[PDB]
Amino acid sequence: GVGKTVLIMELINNVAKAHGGYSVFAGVGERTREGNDLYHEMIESGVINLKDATSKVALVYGQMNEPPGARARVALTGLTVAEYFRDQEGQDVLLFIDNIFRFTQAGSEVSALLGRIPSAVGYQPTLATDMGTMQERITTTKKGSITSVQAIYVPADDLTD
Amino acid sequence: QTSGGPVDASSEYQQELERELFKLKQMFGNADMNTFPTFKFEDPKFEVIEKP
Amino acid sequence: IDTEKSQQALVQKRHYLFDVQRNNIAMALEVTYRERLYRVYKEVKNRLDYHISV
Amino acid sequence: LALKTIDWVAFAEIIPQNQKAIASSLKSWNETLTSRLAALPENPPAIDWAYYKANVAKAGLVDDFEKKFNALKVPVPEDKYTAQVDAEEKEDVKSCAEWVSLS
Ligand SMILES: Nc1ncnc2c1ncn2[C@@H]1O[C@H](COP(=O)(O)OP(=O)(O)O)[C@@H](O)[C@H]1O
Ligand SMILES: [Mg+2]
Repeated sequence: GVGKTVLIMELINNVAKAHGGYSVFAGVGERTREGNDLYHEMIESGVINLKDATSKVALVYGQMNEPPGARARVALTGLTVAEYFRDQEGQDVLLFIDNIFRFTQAGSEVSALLGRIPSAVGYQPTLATDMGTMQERITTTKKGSITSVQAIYVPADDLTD
Repeated sequence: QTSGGPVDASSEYQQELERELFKLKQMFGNADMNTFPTFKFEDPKFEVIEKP
Repeated sequence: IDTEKSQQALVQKRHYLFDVQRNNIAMALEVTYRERLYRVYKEVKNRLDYHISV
Repeated sequence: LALKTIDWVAFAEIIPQNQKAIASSLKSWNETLTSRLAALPENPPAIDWAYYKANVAKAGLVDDFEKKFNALKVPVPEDKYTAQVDAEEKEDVKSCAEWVSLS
């Protein structure tokens, strides 16, 4: 409740609709009513057009009401959509992810049951490696650019988590 | 057996090959790099420097 | 008298005000001349390394 | 490039207050040139052709470039201002030669 979603919606208002290429919003473990708000806001703003093919945003949504597997792989689904728009189209893509912390949190929830000795604060032993294999796909190459804005939740206001 | 087809029977990827040079072209600018470069040479900015 | 002597000394140094303008001009052109020799070489090479990059 | 050294402490005291900004701005332009002039060679490295003669798959382009480049006479700007500032000095010295006479 400090303003991650308000700031990312401000960035969408300022940069996304004023953009030339395409945009991708991957909702990863957040409020479903915020996803509905975003859908209807993009419909009224002409960004998402239900009547023709002039739409400029692709939405991927696995929210906080989803089991941990869906919340762990919906970030990868959004990544894959943006990666197509970067490689096979050469476009300049905007990738918004909110929230990217739910990916790690769902990984921890499932790692509990996968029979793995837990690391610090009870997190999976493979935290940094999974985060790396996910984050190294969100990058600009010489085949296209991906301007990535990711909201990152901080547990208990601890930036050393 | 490519002298007839120079890309060893590419059969695809030409649709994206020209995108590669385009990305490569916007990296070197926009001018047609197949001819000699033009020129316009600038001159310094001067004033009167005497005892006012 | 001595104050009139110094006024002869100060005006003796006058020429520096014109020596700067000469120096500040003479090299100013050399700077443009030198930099002009890049805008030709830095571009013809650019149009050469292109046809070797592609 | 026959530069002339300048004692800035001598330059500092022989300026009148009514034009200190000009002479101070002239100082500003001065050192900015000195480093910029020293921050790049007098002549760029004349690029090779042998690496381009053979490793470029175009005919004529790698020579007519070098031919047109060599046949390109980049104009060096003439002074057209050194004698004009010298026109002031000789007159100034004339105005100051009489002053040291009357003194
Ligand atoms: N830039 C802002 N201007 C005004 N109010 C803000 C701003 N950012 C946050 N707030 C307030 O703080 C609250 C938190 O909003 P939110 O972005 O959803 O936090 P978070 O997503 O991190 O949980 C909002 O309800 C809003 O009232
Ligand atoms: Mg939020």
